Order: sequence, then C-alpha cells, then structure tokens
Amino acid sequence: MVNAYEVLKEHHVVIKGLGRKISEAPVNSEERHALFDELLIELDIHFRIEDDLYYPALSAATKLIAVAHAEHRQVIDQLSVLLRTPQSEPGYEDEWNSFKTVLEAHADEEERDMIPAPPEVKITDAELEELGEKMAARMEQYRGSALYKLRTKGRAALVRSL
Ligand SMILES: [Zn+2]
Ligand SMILES: [Zn+2]
Ligand SMILES: [Zn+2]
Ligand SMILES: [Zn+2]
Repeated sequence: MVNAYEVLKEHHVVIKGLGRKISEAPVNSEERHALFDELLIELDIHFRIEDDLYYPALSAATKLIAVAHAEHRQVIDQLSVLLRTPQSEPGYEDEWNSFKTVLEAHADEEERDMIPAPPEVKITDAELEELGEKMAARMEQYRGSALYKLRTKGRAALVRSL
C-alpha cells in the first residue's frame, strides 16, 4: 500500500541520487552526459505528476500552492541558464552546482511545507493511497512519453516540455 507522500519522497531520493552521480562523474564524460539526460527525464515527469495530480489535491493551501509552482519556475529558469554552458566550457561546474542547489531546494522546501499536506487540506488515508496509486501509474506513462520525446525529437525537445 503506497501513498502520495511516499511516491514523491521516493522520487526525490532518485533525483538526488542522479544529481550525486552526475557530480561524481568527470566533466564532459560520456557517463556524465547520459546521467544528465536521465535526470532530465525524471525531472520532467516529477514536475508533471506534482502539477497534474499532487498539487491539485492540495489546492486548498492556496499560498503554498502558489509558492510551489513558483519554485518549479525557479528550477526551470536555472536549468535554462545551465544549458547555455556546455560541459566543455570552463564555467560549467559552477553552473552545475548552482542548478543542483536550486533543485535540492525544491525537494527540501516541498518536504517542509507540502509533504504531508498542509493543515487546510482535508485528505483521507484512503485518498492518499488512491492518489499515490494514480501518481505511480502516471509516472510510468509520463516516463514513456518523455523517452519518446528524447529518442525521437532530442534533448532540446525534452527541455521545452518542462
Ligand atoms: Zn545511468
Ligand atoms: Zn515540485
Ligand atoms: Zn510546475
Ligand atoms: Zn518534488
């Protein structure tokens, strides 16, 4: 029996783990480039399940919902800056660290304020299980479409979809 909080917390662990593997791989290595694509896939589907399923269930917390969505903008805006410095360029590792910091702050801020749901949100244990089930299935569906984009249309197309 999984629930919505566990789905998101377990996926934050995945994302943080990819971020650590990226950081540990040599700059501009084949390994680091593949790991970064893997992170983009997981990030794409993570923000979508938050925006499409989890945050709507929490809509009664209007101020924290606004902050949550603005924090997504923070991550996407920083990703745009990161992609303007390729790994072959001297300032790349500074840009990667700046992005990693913003990404890690997403999860930390969410796990402070929004997991579990804020007090204004009335959601039952049974509803959290059904929501967790829907999120887990939607994650598989979204990963399929994210991969389709990356495979058939490229990394740029996957970034434009965030
Ligand atoms: Zn890998
Ligand atoms: Zn988020
Ligand atoms: Zn969003
Ligand atoms: Zn999250």
